[PDB]
Amino acid sequence: DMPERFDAFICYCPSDIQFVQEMIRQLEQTNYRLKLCVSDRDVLPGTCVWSIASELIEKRCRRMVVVVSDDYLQSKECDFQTKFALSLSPGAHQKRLIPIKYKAMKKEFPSILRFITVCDYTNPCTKSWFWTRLAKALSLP
Repeated sequence: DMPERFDAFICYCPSDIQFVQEMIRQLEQTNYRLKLCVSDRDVLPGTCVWSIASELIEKRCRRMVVVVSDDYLQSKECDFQTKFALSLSPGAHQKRLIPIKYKAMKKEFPSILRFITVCDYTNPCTKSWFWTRLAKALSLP
């Protein structure tokens, strides 16, 4: 049934839901069998993701995937993600946050995501086994 522990929480704003659906579906098709959660799984019919209470995320989720876009930068989710990131010990950010950009942006990354490496889905050179390498990163202890 519902995991007590998850490989990742996926943080995203509603405007980006189509990418999240693609992402979860592709991750689910790798061999990695990740436990993924979101705030509300009801808006992601067809996937295996779980809903989780926001106050449990830091305790129960090894990492947080952050879907970054222009719309995200203006959302309520980005505010929550920023508070979450700031709660982490310096040096913990690179390990526990995985930002992912899927399309062009007119805006710069938020202060706390600028320094960490980004997963750039738009980059032609990432095109090799993209979802498998992401799954691998998420499975790591």
